[PDB]
Amino acid sequence: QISVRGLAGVENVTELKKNFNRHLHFTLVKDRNVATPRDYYFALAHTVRDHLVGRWIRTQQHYYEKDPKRIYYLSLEFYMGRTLQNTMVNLALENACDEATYQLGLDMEELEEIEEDAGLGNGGLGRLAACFLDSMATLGLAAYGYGIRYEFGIFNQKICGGWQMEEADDWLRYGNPWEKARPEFTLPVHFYGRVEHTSGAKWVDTQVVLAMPYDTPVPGYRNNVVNTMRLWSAKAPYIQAVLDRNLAENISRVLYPNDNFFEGKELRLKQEYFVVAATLQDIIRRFKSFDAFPDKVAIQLNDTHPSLAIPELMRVLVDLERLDWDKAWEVTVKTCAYTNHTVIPEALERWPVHLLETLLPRHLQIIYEINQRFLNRVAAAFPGDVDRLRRMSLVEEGAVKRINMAHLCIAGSHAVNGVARIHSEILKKTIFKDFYELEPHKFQNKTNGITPRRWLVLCNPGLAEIIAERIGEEYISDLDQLRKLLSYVDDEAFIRDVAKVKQENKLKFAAYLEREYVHINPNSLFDVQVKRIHEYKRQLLNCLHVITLYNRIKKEPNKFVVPRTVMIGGKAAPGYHMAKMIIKLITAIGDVVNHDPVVGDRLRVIFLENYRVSLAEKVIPAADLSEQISTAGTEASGTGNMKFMLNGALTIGTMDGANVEMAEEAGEENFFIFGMRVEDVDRLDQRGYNAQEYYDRIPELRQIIEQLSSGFFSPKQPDLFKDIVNMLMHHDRFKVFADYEEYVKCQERVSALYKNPREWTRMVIRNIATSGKFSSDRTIAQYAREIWGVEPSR
Amino acid sequence: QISVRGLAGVENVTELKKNFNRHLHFTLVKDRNVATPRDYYFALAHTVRDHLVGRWIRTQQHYKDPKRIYYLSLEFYMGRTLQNTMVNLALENACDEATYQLGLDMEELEEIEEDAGLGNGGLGRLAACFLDSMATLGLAAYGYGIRYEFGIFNQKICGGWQMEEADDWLRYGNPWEKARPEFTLPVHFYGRVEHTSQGAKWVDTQVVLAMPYDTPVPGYRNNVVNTMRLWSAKAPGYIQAVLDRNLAENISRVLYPNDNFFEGKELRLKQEYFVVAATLQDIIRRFKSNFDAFPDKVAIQLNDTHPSLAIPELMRVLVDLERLDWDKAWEVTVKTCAYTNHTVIPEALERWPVHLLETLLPRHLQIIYEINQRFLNRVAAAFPGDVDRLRRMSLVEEGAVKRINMAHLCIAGSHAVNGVARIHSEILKKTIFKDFYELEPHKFQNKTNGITPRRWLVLCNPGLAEIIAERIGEEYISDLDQLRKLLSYVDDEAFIRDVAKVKQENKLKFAAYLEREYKHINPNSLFDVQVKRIHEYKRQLLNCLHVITLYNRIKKEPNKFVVPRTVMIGGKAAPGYHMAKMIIKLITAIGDVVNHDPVVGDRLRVIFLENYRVSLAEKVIPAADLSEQISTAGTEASGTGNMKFMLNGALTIGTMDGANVEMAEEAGEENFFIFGMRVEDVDRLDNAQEYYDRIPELRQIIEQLSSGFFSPKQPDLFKDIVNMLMHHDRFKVFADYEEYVKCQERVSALYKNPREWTRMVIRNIATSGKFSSDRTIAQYAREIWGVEPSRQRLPA
Ligand SMILES: O=C(CN1C(=O)[C@@H](NC(=O)c2cc3cc(Cl)sc3[nH]2)Cc2ccccc21)NCCO
Ligand SMILES: O=C(CN1C(=O)[C@@H](NC(=O)c2cc3cc(Cl)sc3[nH]2)Cc2ccccc21)NCCO
Ligand SMILES: *Cc1c(COP(=O)(O)O)cnc(C)c1O
Ligand SMILES: *Cc1c(COP(=O)(O)O)cnc(C)c1O
Repeated sequence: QISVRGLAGVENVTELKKNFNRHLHFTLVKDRNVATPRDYYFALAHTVRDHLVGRWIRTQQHYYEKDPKRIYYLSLEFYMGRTLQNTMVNLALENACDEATYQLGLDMEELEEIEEDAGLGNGGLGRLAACFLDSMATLGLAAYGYGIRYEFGIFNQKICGGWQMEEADDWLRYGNPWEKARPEFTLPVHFYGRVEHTSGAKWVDTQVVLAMPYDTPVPGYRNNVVNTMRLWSAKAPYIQAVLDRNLAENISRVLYPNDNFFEGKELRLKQEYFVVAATLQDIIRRFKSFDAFPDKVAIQLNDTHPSLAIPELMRVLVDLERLDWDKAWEVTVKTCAYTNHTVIPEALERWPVHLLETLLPRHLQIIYEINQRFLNRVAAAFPGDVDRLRRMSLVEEGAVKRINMAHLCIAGSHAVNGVARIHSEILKKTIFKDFYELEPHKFQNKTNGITPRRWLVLCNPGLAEIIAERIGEEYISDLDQLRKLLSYVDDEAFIRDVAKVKQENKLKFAAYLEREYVHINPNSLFDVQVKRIHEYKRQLLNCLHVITLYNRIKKEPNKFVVPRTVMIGGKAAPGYHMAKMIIKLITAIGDVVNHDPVVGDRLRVIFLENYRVSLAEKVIPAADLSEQISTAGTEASGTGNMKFMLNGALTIGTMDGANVEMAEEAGEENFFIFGMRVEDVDRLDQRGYNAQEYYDRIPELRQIIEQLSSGFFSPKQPDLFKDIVNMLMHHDRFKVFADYEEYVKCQERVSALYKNPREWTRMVIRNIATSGKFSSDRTIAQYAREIWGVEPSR
Repeated sequence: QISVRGLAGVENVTELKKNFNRHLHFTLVKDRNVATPRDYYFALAHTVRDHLVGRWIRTQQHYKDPKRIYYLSLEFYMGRTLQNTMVNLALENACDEATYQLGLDMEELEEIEEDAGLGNGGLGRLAACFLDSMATLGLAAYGYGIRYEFGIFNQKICGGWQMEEADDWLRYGNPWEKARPEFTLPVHFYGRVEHTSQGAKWVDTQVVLAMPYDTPVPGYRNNVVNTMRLWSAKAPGYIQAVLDRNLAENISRVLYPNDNFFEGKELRLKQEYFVVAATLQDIIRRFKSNFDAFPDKVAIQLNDTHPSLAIPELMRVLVDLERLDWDKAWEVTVKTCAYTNHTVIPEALERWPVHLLETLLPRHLQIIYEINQRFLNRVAAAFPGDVDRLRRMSLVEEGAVKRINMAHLCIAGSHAVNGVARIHSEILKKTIFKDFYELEPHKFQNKTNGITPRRWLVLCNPGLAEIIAERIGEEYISDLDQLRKLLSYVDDEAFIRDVAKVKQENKLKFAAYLEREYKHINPNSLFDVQVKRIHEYKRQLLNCLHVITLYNRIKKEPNKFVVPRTVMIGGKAAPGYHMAKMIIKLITAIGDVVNHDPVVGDRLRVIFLENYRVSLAEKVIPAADLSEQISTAGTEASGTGNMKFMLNGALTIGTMDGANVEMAEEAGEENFFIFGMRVEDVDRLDNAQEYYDRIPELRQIIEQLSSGFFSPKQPDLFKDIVNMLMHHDRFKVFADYEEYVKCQERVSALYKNPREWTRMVIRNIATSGKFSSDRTIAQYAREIWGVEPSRQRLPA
């Protein structure tokens, strides 16, 4: 039907159909009168994966021959989501498969709903790695993503009685047709033991866990390129001994549900080394099949989680390859680069020295050696600056001596980058200021991006098409060509069509909620905040605005208000008490608002259950207003924001992370910017933040806190939200009250624009047209030329 | 090359090569450039697997609405699946040609496949032969069991000692299983019994999911493909909660390596209820797709007492869930269930402590006591005033620990009870189940064990199969009684030559196997083979006494000629069993002296065959000259290894125990090396000292064992063997020693007469027909299940 999804030729369609029935017969062992809806998905899944094989083999054989420099994106997280539709898109098979399945009497989009999400990530950091994998393939880069095959991904969230309930994400339950086990490359990973020193060093008496690789294809956009994601699963090398094999194998069991937080879990450390040791061993093998090592190898560290790659490569070159220290260290630093994702201090990985001593004795030794030579450098550039040394040291002082993994990374990386312009500048000026003064050349910016395949062509084919009608399809892998749409801001047809595709998407998401769960008003402003639940994200600020909306209606029931459906989605860390309370608050607001006869259709507040990649694909194309309301200086970049912008939502936001650059690309008159700037946060910090001042001064704010505290939103348990109130009044690091007045005033302005369909749509066009910079193709190109030292090719 | 393996039709060969390359490419993602032998096995496995699916779908659709037979077993000792599949679909020759043209040795590919070693020994191997026979006899038969992640331990010999390694048989994936997610079921554990307005309900339980995997069971050239359904366990701070999922999933992780023993392990009971609860749920769903007709549509065969919980579980579903009255439900249950016993050894009997059942299965314990009361009321009615009889028949045993006897349970709830060999089925009626036979004589039957002539002849001994078919055709494969036509060829010069030719060929193949995988044996020696699980009752120790006697006799008379022997002993010991582990090390310790004495050289060799399993049996058994089957009379219920040796052309030295009796009967006692005490004779003792003093040769050997002749660095190592043989031998080894050695002299005397050795072998092979599992299954079908076997073909 839709030209962007390619051709459905007669002979090509008949092939798909024969191979569909073939797979149902031989692969799934079924007839047409016994086959389950899952069986049909799998037959199509296999039908599509057959088309990947040839190119995959050829792609990797092409790299062997050209022998380009190899990019290894090292990450504990790959938030991949579904694979079927994405594969069909990248290979231009979508229409021909849709027709094939229709002819056979099946709804392909219903079949697509059976695939489990590869939810191997927590949030932004993890989905960035997934977007990167897409872009690196589309740009022809010799790139491999290296990670862990968690048996269980991010927990599946159930909302029970208004509360978050965690259940296991058993994604591999029915099989993974999109992975290929490669047991020929099973490798030993070592733990514990001790270190002998001889006339070199020798790591002896270790416990072994095998690492078994599973390869998953990464198709580039219509370029016949198929790269690889390699994920390692833990494998053990009378009766109790056999069951005790579980302990070693628990290393790859489950993804740690920690978004932006650190705890020194020993199992976490084992995971990070597991991935590091196996990957690096695999990298060296491929290299041999070391002066030229950094000419042929780039290792990108996605946060400090794989920071162990620094001493581990030092361990291999020195202890096993018998290289001199200084030479191994030149090679190591030229190889590794580090991407920082957050300035929040509780997220910073600082491992107890004791824990590293027992588990990785040799690595501890090397860390201490790296630290001495590095501080000898700091002492030489800044002689007598004693306090600089203790600040820049990898070893932290205390009743628990710790290793600062970030400091390890900066010392062992030739490139250190932030994720948005403002965040990268924050690193030079504050958190890494000492490091910036020592080696300013190391410090870069690489503003995040999102893939316009999954986040436009895949999730919003209707928008992709109306754009295609005007400028062709070249934009899909050259997103800057969206600026051509500026010439259409006064086009009556395009204005009609943009509005039309939005309503259509809003209708589809409304059907999804009805079918799977709730009735939402299709004729209301879709107000959406989806992301992880954190204080810094300030879902709680959204909450105060929603209650403001509610109280304003109660104060003047007859007064028209632009009807809104307020949607908030996101998972809370299972151990995050405040985040769990925040989810409970949102549902409890909904309990009162959604049932008050006076309100009715004017205001609905719903918590979107189990926010994940496949849900993002559904809800973001249906959003009108994108909530991006972090307190300035807290959100390093954001990527959810870029998705909303590309899918036709207007943004209400602070001047934080990539919101700054989004406002710059679209012009600040097409953006609903509000609140404190970073400077204003410092002004409050230096003077001391008193939220009681705001309380005593703002009557509407006063009303809500008394509602919260007295029990208006928890009648059966009036005590319920006391921790939220006490925090907001006396321990708010995130100054929710300081931005309340500007937020509510700025939301009034949003409602004013919505009352005017035409000027809402024209502002929408101005956003879509200038989202081009926020393609991950742009991001990867900068990484490649500025850090990796390779040239992309489409 | 050979006729018995079918046609290598040019068109099949072309399509076989095409699908091989296709699978290598699409399924395996490989080129001939980076493909290993393992890739090549899997490419073939998939190619052959494809030929099963059409038949498999059409078979299960065909199931006419016949009565369905459900063989329930904790063990299915299947072995490998590639060759067996090709034989039954008549594709062996076509695939040998296909891989040849592709530059590959098909037999080298077959060696990659791991055994499905989901069994300990005979019991589990029996289930496997039974599935094959039931498919070949066209019965709507399902095998139900557990998918152990780790089968029977892989055995390595280190320092002459048994090492145990985990049988990670699933490591590279199993092409021969098909997961069936739509049929995942909840199995419940622990919880409590509460009482509602309408009956009892089992609530507040812990749930473990049961995930079914189906394996195709092809019939020999009849287009029938049945199913073995094997259940895998699946779970329904946060991190620890996810990790703790391992606990439920541990239920299906490992096969208990107990063979002749009962361990009251709680994890074992969980395994038993796991398979039973899921199976019965499955059975009832297919029945629904009135319970008076349940027995005419369902037969549940209980392989030993391991699945005995099926009795209270069927009662539970019928009463608590389906709401039938107790009496009617009980009628359905007894008419549906039948019990097979496999041993009389007291330590093997399952006797679960009442305390354990109460906690894990509180509702089943209630139902057990209710069954017991109604059963004992019955006993009291038939034999009024026999109080002792009541305590002896009760499902509940008194003592410091109250226990439920599962065998008493099975008989009470079964309409048929059978032993596995004529002699054993009789001793059941006369001793261990004497009282139950007196109450219900109609229930007690015999079903002599069998082995499949496909796997145990056409597959493992194709050369033998071929020379046989050259005389009588291929009809014998699924009609083994036709082997009696070979009796006519007993004076035939060509057949005598051919039988000898194929045996020497098999001996050369095994001698190459040993040199390749583990290195030397002399191919021109008598192959004296004892392979089976290691245990006192089996008497590997009697073999050791003969071996040492043979060694001492050559050292006393060095110039005297002796018929050269290669004595091979193979088998696994139970990892707890200290005495069985000592036996294995004693066998290697002997070997260590005898194999390095320059005066002996190639004249006598003693070797321990490492890692005996189904795939190894298929190698050594075709090569054996002498089958050792030397169990103390009364202890081996039937045996099955004995039958394999007979069909493959080995002579048998054995006691009149188990199926040895019927083997000798079929062939004629002239054609068998019978020795030692019969059952009657054993019942006249249970003093080994009497033998030691009267027999000077026996004396010398026991002086060598204790004084440290076979263990120099460890002088007292075998003190426990000496002490047990002298004082605590339950299996009177010393009592049969004398007859054993003399009978072994008559083995050697015949061997030095090659024509007469071979003629007797002919008489053995030709009368092995009865010991086909097709004969066993026909009987089960007719005499227990009430179904008619058919060798009728299905279309296409
Ligand atoms: O080497 C194998 C052989 N093998 C496959 O490669 C396996 N193939 C794939 O999983 C696979 C194939 C393709 C093509 C892709 Cl494109 S992604 C992908 N994955 C099929 C299979 C089935 C049963 C047993 C083994 C296999 N397996 C190791 C598994 O632990
Ligand atoms: O390559 C595959 C394809 N595959 C099957 O083999 C496929 N079917 C079988 O395992 C299978 C097929 C047949 C035919 C038989 Cl006859 S026995 C048997 N088993 C089911 C499946 C489901 C989900 C993902 C992949 C598969 N799997 C390797 C495991 O990742
Ligand atoms: C993009 C994405 C995130 C990150 O969104 P932010 O608003 O930038 O925090 C988190 N979760 C999912 C499922 C995503 O797709
Ligand atoms: C048949 C067989 C057995 C049973 O042999 P017996 O001598 O009757 O105990 C045990 N293990 C394997 C592998 C077999 O094939």
